[PDB]
Amino acid sequence: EPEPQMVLSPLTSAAIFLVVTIDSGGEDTVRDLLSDVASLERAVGFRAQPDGRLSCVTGIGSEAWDRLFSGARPAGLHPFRELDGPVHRAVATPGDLLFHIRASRLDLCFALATEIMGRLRGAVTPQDEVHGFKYFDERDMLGFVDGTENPTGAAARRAVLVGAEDPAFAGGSYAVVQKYLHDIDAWEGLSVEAQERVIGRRKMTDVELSDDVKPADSHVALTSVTGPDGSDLEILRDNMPFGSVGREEFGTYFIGYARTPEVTETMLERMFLGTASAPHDRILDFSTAVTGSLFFTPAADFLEDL
Amino acid sequence: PEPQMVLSPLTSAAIFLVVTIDSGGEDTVRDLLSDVASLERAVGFRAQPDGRLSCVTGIGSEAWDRLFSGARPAGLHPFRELDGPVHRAVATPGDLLFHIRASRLDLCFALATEIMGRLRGAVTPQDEVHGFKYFDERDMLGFVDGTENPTGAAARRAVLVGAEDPAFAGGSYAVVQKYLHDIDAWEGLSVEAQERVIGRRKMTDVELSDDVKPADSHVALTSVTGPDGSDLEILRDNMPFGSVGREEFGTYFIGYARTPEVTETMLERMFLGTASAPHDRILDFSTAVTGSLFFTPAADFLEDL
Amino acid sequence: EPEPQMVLSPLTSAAIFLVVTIDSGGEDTVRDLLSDVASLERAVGFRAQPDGRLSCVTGIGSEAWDRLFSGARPAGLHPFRELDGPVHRAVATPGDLLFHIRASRLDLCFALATEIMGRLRGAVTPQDEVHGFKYFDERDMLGFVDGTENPTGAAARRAVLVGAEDPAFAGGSYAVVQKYLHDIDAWEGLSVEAQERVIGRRKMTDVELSDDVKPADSHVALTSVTGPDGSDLEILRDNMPFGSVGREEFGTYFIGYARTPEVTETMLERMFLGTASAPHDRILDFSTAVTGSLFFTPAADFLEDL
Amino acid sequence: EPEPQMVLSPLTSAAIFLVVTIDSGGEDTVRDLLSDVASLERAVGFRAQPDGRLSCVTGIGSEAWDRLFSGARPAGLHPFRELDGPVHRAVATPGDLLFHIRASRLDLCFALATEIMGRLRGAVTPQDEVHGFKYFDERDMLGFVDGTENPTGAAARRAVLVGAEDPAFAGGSYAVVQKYLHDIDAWEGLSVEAQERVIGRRKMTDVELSDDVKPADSHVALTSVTGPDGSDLEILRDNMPFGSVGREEFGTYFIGYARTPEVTETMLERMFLGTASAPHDRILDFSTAVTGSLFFTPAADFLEDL
Amino acid sequence: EPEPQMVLSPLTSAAIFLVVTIDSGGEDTVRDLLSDVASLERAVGFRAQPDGRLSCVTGIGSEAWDRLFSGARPAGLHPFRELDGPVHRAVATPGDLLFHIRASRLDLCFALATEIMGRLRGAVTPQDEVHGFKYFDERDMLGFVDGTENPTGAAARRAVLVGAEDPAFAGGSYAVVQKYLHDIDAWEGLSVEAQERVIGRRKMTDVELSDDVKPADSHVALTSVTGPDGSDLEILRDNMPFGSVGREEFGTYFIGYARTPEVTETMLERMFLGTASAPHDRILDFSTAVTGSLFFTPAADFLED
Amino acid sequence: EPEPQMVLSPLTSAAIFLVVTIDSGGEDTVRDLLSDVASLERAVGFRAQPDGRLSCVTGIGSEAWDRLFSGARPAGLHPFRELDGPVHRAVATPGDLLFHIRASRLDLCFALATEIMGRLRGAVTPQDEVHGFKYFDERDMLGFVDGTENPTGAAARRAVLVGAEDPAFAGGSYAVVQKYLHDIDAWEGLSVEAQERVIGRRKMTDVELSDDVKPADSHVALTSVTGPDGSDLEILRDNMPFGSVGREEFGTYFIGYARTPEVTETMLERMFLGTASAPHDRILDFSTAVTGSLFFTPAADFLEDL
Ligand code: HEM
Ligand code: HEM
Ligand code: HEM
Ligand code: HEM
Repeated sequence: EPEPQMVLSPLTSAAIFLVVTIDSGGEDTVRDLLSDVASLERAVGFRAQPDGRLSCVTGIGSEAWDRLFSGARPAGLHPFRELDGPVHRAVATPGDLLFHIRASRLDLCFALATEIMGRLRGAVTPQDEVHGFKYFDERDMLGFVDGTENPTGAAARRAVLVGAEDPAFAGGSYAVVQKYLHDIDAWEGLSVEAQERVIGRRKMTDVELSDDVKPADSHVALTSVTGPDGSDLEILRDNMPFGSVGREEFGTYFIGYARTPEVTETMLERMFLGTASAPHDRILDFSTAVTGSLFFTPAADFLEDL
Repeated sequence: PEPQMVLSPLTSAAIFLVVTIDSGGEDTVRDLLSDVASLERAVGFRAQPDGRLSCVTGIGSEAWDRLFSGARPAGLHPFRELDGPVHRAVATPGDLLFHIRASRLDLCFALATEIMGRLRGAVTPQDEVHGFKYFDERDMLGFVDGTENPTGAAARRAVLVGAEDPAFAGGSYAVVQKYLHDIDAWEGLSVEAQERVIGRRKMTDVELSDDVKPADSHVALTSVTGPDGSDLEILRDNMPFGSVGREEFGTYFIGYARTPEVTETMLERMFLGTASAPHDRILDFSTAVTGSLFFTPAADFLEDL
Repeated sequence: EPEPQMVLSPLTSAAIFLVVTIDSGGEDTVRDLLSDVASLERAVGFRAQPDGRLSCVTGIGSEAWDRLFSGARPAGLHPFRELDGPVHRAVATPGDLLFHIRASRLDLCFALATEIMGRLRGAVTPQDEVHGFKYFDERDMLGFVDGTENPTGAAARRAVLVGAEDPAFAGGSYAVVQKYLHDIDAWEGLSVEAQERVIGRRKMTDVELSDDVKPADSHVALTSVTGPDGSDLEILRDNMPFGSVGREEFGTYFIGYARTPEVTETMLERMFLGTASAPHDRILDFSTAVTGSLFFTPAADFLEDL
Repeated sequence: EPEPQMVLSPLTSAAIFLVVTIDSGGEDTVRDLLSDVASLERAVGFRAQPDGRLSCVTGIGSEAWDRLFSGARPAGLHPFRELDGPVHRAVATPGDLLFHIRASRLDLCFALATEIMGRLRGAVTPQDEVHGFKYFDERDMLGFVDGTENPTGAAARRAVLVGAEDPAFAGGSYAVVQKYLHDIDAWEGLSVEAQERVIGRRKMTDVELSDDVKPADSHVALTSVTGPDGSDLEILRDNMPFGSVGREEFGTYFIGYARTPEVTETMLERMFLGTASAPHDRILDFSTAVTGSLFFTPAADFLEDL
Repeated sequence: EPEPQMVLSPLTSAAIFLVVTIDSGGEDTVRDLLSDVASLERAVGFRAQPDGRLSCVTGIGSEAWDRLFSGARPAGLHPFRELDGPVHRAVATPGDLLFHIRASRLDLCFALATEIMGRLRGAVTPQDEVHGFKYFDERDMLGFVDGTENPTGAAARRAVLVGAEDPAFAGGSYAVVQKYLHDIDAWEGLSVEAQERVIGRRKMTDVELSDDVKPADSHVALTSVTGPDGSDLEILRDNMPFGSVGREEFGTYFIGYARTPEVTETMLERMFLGTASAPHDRILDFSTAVTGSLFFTPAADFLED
Repeated sequence: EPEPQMVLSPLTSAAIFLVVTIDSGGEDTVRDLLSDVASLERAVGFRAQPDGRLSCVTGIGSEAWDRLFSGARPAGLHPFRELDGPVHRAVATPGDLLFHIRASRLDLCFALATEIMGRLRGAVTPQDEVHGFKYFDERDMLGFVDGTENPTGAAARRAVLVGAEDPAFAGGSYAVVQKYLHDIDAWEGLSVEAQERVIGRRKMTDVELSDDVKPADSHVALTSVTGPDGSDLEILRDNMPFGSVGREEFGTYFIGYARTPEVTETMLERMFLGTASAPHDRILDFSTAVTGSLFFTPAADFLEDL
């Protein structure tokens, strides 16, 4: 049977990330909205077809889940696990609801955000609002190509969607968000050769540096994990730059979907806390996490039925 | 004598950047103005011909006197505060304006980054607004915005300084105002009422006929005719912006004209009223929180320092 | 599955509706054309790909079915039922074949229509020919967004395609057509608030009116029907405006596909005859039906092989 | 230079030609519409920028000019001159006003036509209404590329716009329209080689046949006219196919702009009456003119001031 | 189980065909490249999305297969069979690897070909390099629409991909290539009506000639085969024109994918050797084959190891 | 004005450069072709509008000019000047005619080249044929953005077109071509910082290096010349990469247009021979010229009239 949310969206060039908390007594207003969210996507999005590609993914946090539903909980659902590393600190910030809104135009995102928060004023409190845009040729603020090794098609369905291991909630996924702020001054002080040492790929051509040469504290080194299974462990990311030139804010908004947060959380450990042969991900010497939240993004039919 | 890209094509994205010049920044600023033309190309060229990146640089009255000596543009002065019976148009600080436009936001942002990069230390940001086209050229009130702007030769004649101030021919006078709307209240009106506020039909964007159109409608108060009986026109490129988190919904107003007298007449009519109208009804749902006037020189004036 | 005809087309912006009757002796010429119709679709369409999105769906009436084939009939196939209501009359007009031709450009529709009518010169008599065009924001002639609540993906497959319940004809569907003409003068006499009360959605933003404000005689009210389960019964529509400014004709050409006509026919009863709560669909006070025909659109396999 | 109407439109893929006559007493209503016509173009067309390319060219006939205006007449303006040839007849049909409406989508045309006829209902009577569409590679109904040898840029400005030779009306132009209906059955009976002989260019590649192979009764031969000047005389054409497959109507709607009708009228004489070396244009053996009108399309400034 | 290579690519307008042989001792350098070829496709292609539509399909010859791997062989894999017909000769030329590289722009093909040949310098020897371009309305060098009756969606999956009949290599396909050169002078000597008799469809409208009037020596006649069960036998083609104006070379590069080569090879026998009804395909009277090679294009997983 | 050839073309992604010499007795066949070349451009190109952007610019060498025409010669027309530098050599190769064919798709270039070489079979001998392609972000074979500082609009008119100084040939221009091959192995051996020192701009962001830090042997340094007039001397370039991976050929085809060749030739002297402060342009340490030819590209009117 079950239809999931538009987690596997195509490439989109605009996004709004909205994270909010439920005030006391808001729970009823929110449950009403969750049943209608699908129909607002269509109201706003239908008229702009087919260029629009407007998609909203709604996610719910661990404490918010217990306030909203009783019954079963998704297996992997918990608050974000703060990581207090030797050097770098992955923080945990409040967040009950996520709207990850994507389209080919910002206005569509904004229109949907308007209608959603319109129904929710009274009942929630905004914690974070980010307007994200694609930079050139799928590049991020650091000037590297961002998204290349994401899984596609069949391999994406397999790495992202809950299946038979938690059959109650098949079609759902686990999203982790974290807002990063970069130290561009520092970063642009590096030679390109040295930047490529940090990331693990070539800047201009976006080719992976060979085993012969790729540092073990490079980002691509530390985020490549193999299972016990011997097969690679993959997640799906849709990192979006944001910023303001006035307030020297240059950002990467990280969002990572996985069929189980164990995967996402492992990559994070390796980045913040280190391996045997690496102190921490070099990327963090130019990037500070200022948020961190985890959510479960149910199947679409789950929300329909409220 | 070639002008700045004041007559840009339709673009879907913009950054408005307004700064003041710190004491001793005058030198760093003069350097940037000479190079601004060439940064436009650097950033923009590789995205052609979709890109449509354009930057227009404008200079305030007080800043002009700090940066150059010699003759001044005839019309250049600080934005005039309007203390109306009900509505007040404020004046906010602003030495430099960058009006950056393109078909993608990232192009605007990359140019804004490179400009503010050369000015970090010399200036202090007063205002930064990221604007976007809503839908089918609608604004935050739901009406089509731009329809009666002049085009081609009529725009050339309405926006560019000519023989009347020959020293500065190719320049223009930009007025900016950030407006915030009380959407709460606006969506409280029927559509028929909203049309009476604006002066056009919402969905079809046809003018209301002169026999039904109120004298306090926005379109009424912003149609001015001269002594010679011909229309007095400006060029606008209003951009919506906002934040749903802080229930901020806005229209960023920018209006270019060959003399500020024109732009300023429309404003007086809006804030202070006519015989037959207390004030523009659009202000009962829109608050001005900025106001600055700039002169946007011919391009050769900037190149040559 | 069997491969079905292109009933699930994307959004296309142009269409030709061609309805014909079969003359005496034309049976043979028609059978030949049905076998080749698939391959004419490709001839005409292939060189314009993928911008083109040319699709033709062919359907066959009740009486024509018996002239053309022997063997089983589709379970639901019958003449359109005239509905003689208190006020409004849904009429039944003759039609043996339907060609529902759709593309992103009118000329492609016209080239294929030319080739089809070219092979049927002698054999048939045209009853109806409409050239339709989508308004630029998916609006119809009344000014409302038209198609918003159509099913997509798996839900559409389930709503429109014959399955196991008549396994002989799996992949087929049941198309109902009606040409409507509108009294625009009257319609533009209403406030927008009133027009929204007729339709049941907001004009500009295309959001459903809330359950507590939506009239029982609104179009959206009378066309939402619930099944045995209490789950919604859906059809797939691709209404197209048409008209002529010279002869003050402004129209909406209605076409609805469903896996069984009982569904489409229920919606019609509710619209024309009324419920306890509602005299008739208020949309009919501004729209007159001047045609009405029912067709079965077979699986594509069924045409290929005879 | 004074501002002209949008005669020099880019390539556009849709059009509506509307021809009407002014009933008596209607002259006031028509003067009103002419002043506002410019601003209706923008009302409808603004919101669709920049894809829209909506443009309306308004033209006025000889008799209607005298009923409508104040003072002096455009030099070249007169009723269309019937041409009673040995074989073929170029007929003259009634027509006081022309709206030549063009865009990249048919709906935009229709919207503007609606708004225009809205202001005129009562005051005029429709004579002819054609909905035209380009084939996908600039082909006409005969299957040949159509538009190739039109002038561009400076050469077009010079060959179309009235200048100092009639300085009251500089910026205007002279349009000739004629609706043609083709005999497709006949035409498709020819070999391609023979079709090429009729037109004077190659069907597939659209290359001009070499000087010693191109018949003198070919269309391209008879419509190439040299001045006293020794230089070529040029017009600007935007021929649009139209038709109905039901009613076996296949058409080409001819519209031709020139700075003086002398040029257009010369091509017509050559076509219908013959030269020294040719009876008549072979294309007319497959094409019947069923209308014919001439109009003057003033400068835009002229219309604004009424 | 398996993800296949991008054999079912969308319509693309540019291609590079690259055919090489493996030098002695190159086996190792080649094996490394095959494991990484997937990830080079993404490197080069990702930043061009979604316009780019860059795809590479890699295939391996019969003799090369035995050099590179031990273990099972694909059931159908063998050297291209020469066909010495009464009149026309289908030749067999050397070729160990195939890269069938496709995109919307030529430069993307070229950047990937650069990266591939970069890792293979020293290990291989180029046999053939062709830069192809589709004409703007899907026509080929003879002026006819080329691709029309290719299978799509599920029917293509069924016609092209190895399934349960050799489950070891499911997801694979069999590619046959032939470079053809045309005698354009001769071809353009025909009336269109005659050309249609060679091909079996209408030139301009691309409609099949009716069964009664279509010659049995037309190209479409000889390449329609039915199986024993009476359902039609299909392949997937992506013919690309190429040439050089300077050296009067005008060509069609033929590539055909099928779930077994028996199918492709049958069509060839009919073309070169004839049926009862037909001496040979008339298209060969204007087209000469100057290459001929057969490859197995494995499932993508098989390369990743 | 007179109309010039399409020297000021928009951005195009594909090109064919064809250079030929005229055989004994070819002069007549060539004169015929030149009169028709404008009209072949339109034949081939018109049906592909507006995406096509097909343009062909035809140029004629010094010795060829005297075979083909008598009467005046263009002031600046002469054989390409060999420059035998201390280190690097700018060579002269033969060329009577140049066809500089540009469009958005290669096939359009090829179709026009085919039609042209078709009419010249027998009469000419090909000296060079190059199929060029722009990389997707306007980069060239060295990885840098190429075209940035080319003049546009009115400043280009002023830099490229012969005017009043040789009024007989106003509308013409002077094209110089050179085929370059690069030693990519060597080039990719540099750090990016070093490559930027060769070119004079930033690789990634395409920003000029500041006057304080830009080497005097950088390419941008040596090719900025100022006139007697005090203002900069500009040319118009449309460099195109080409190559073959089989024969390890990676190339840049150089073409430069100017209103007089003295401008183009000065830049070349500076590149190959050096200044006081520079031995030679560093770009030549990675690029070898293997052709060199100079042509005059006449006004379009000049060709039409033969
Ligand atoms: C500042 C935050 C980040 C930035 C700017 C960033 C940027 C990038 C870049 C440039 C790449 C290389 C291109 C690609 O393969 O997509 C990459 C790869 C990757 N990133 Fe990140 N990243 C960030 C954070 C994260 C985080 C927090 C995670 C995981 C929790 C993550 C997981 C991955 C993975 C798995 C890969 C691919 C591994 C493979 O080569 O097989 N990234 N990221
Ligand atoms: C406060 C937010 C504003 C909004 C949302 C707004 C919106 C609009 C709209 C919808 C129109 C009709 C469509 C069009 O002609 O563009 C319009 C017309 C106009 N507006 Fe505004 N406007 C604003 C502020 C201003 C200001 C401050 C000025 C001048 C100082 C101005 C000057 C004009 C002019 C000159 C016209 C056209 C008059 C004509 O139709 O002949 N607007 N505006
Ligand atoms: C049924 C009506 C017509 C059809 C189907 C038609 C079709 C064509 C075609 C295929 C061409 C060649 C391609 C081109 O240059 O556009 C052409 C050229 C032309 N037609 Fe027509 N045409 C028609 C009527 C007319 C009429 C009524 C006129 C003038 C009164 C006209 C004037 C021309 C001119 C001037 C040319 C090009 C001259 C040159 O090649 O230098 N056509 N027409
Ligand atoms: C050999 C291969 C060549 C390559 C790869 C090449 C590449 C470039 C690049 C990357 C730029 C900087 C961006 C730009 O402004 O376009 C440039 C600028 C330029 N090149 Fe070249 N070029 C080559 C040969 C030549 C030759 C032979 C000439 C002149 C004969 C020339 C004249 C210029 C000029 C005049 C400029 C810009 C001057 C200014 O910045 O004010 N180039 N070229």
